[PDB]
Amino acid sequence: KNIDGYFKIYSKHTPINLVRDLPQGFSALEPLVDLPIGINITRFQTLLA
Amino acid sequence: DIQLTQSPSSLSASVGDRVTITCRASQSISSYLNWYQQKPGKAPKLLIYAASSLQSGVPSRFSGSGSGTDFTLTISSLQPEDFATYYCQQSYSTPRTFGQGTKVEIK
Amino acid sequence: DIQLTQSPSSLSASVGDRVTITCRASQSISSYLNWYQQKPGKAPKLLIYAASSLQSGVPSRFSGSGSGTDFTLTISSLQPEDFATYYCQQSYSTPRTFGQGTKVEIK
Amino acid sequence: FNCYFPLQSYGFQPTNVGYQPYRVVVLSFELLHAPATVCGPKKSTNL
Amino acid sequence: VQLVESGGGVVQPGRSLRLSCAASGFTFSIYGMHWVRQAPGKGLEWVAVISYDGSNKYYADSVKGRFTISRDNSKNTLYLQMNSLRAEDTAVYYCAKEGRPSDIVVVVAFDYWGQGTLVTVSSAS
Amino acid sequence: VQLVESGGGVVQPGRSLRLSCAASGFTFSIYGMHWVRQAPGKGLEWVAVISYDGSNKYYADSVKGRFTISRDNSKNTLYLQMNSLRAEDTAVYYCAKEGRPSDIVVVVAFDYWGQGTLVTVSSAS
Ligand SMILES: *[C@@H]1O[C@H](CO)[C@@H](O[C@@H]2O[C@H](CO)[C@@H](O)[C@H](O)[C@H]2NC(C)=O)[C@H](O)[C@H]1NC(C)=O
Repeated sequence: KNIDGYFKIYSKHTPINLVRDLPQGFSALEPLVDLPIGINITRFQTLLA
Repeated sequence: DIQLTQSPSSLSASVGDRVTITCRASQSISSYLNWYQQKPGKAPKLLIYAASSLQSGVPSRFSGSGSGTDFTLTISSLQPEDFATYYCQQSYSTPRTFGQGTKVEIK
Repeated sequence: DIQLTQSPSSLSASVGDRVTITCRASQSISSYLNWYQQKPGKAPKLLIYAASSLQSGVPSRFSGSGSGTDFTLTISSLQPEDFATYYCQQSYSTPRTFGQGTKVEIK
Repeated sequence: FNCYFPLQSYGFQPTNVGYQPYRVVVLSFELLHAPATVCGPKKSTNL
Repeated sequence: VQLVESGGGVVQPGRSLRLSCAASGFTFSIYGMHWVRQAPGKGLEWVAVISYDGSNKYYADSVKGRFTISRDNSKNTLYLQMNSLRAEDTAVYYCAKEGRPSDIVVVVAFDYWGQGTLVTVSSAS
Repeated sequence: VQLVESGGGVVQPGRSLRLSCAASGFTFSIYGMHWVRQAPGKGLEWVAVISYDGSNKYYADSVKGRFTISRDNSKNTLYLQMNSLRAEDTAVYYCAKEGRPSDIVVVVAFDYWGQGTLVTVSSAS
């Protein structure tokens, strides 16, 4: 999420066994970093190997 | 003592030329030169103070610049009445001293 | 190809004598001859460039003059180290060319 | 007067003081709607 | 603002003389005052400075011990007591006022000069 | 600034030879570079010039077509390729640099030369 021009990343890694869809579980995500991009972001691309 | 050395000691140039007179201090005084114009037989006239501020009534062609140890007096375009002896002078600490003098003559 | 001719091709003179070497260009270059001094077995040394201005390290006895097509190399007071072959050289246009050389000899 | 290669060279030699080579660093300071990543430190006071 | 100098003349070597600089056109009692001398055909040489109240007095290297600067804020007059005169002290002496042109007051500067008076140290008649 | 030459010697008429001029002590890549020859006992004859970047190339009339100047700005070396050598091409060849006084940048003068290398075109053993 981008707040006040400050680009914020919240992350959480969990092992799962249901490969089909998202599990019915609760996970709490904690902050990684804050960064100053500050633009009219309208798109984002995932990058896959 | 803070020693101020002017260079050149003298120079010849013609009206309309751009001249540059340098005064270098033995130690950094960091804004404290004062530039004067002296004519033979009369007391000097102040030109530039704090090495970069033009004193009232002096033409805008006169300009000084620099801080620390390297300083310059510049006259953009010479006129006949500007041919004279110019002294730098420090005020950073006592005793106050002068440069040895720079004479501007006609070429 | 602009041709440079030096006159005389050689001359005999004594120490202290006033020595004159002339270089004539086929067409006007008007300030662009360069004068060189060469001792046998060693590379030439630039003496005058732009046909009237002295190289740093060259004694003041060496003087250049002339403009257009008529140029002069002059040594005010001939010295023992001035006995050598002297070349004029033009840089106005390409290709660059040399005069034939004037040999200053001992009378 | 045609061309004049602009990159002429200063000749630096002790014989040259108005022409004395001096090494200069220029600082330009600017801030644009971002955290000031440049800061001034403050020392620890004993708690 | 006017600075009238006087006290010059011929003095034999080794005697004494007092120079005067009468101040007018400004509040004298708030400014430092300087003496500046110019040997005949030579450059300017700072001589002596006195604080506004006369409690602080500094002198140049060549005149320590011999020269005494003094002040009279009532008459607005500046004095320079010169003693043990010698041949090298021959110079046109100026009184001068501190002054500062604008707000860069952290410059403390130099300004308007008196007309200068000639002092000749000589045994000639 | 050093200009050390090599590659001279005796060659039978009509064959080819390569002169090399290693430069040091200055920025090689931005200067024009010259060749000048002097046959035994005669005057100085200009040979060839190459631009700083190797694009502009001019030669004397007597060497047009046969002589090729070249440049390697990586090793800071000047070359002159000699082809169809003849008797009149026997000479001592100098490599040299343009050079100027700077203030006067309206001359494009001459300056430091190589020491020179001898090229003798003769079929004698
Ligand atoms: C951010 O960029 C978008 C376009 O990618 C801007 O959306 C346009 O807004 C104008 C109004 O000023 C509309 O006329 C356009 O039709 C919009 N574009 C599209 C594709 O609909 C948006 O205004 C920008 N944000 C800001 C604050 O200027």
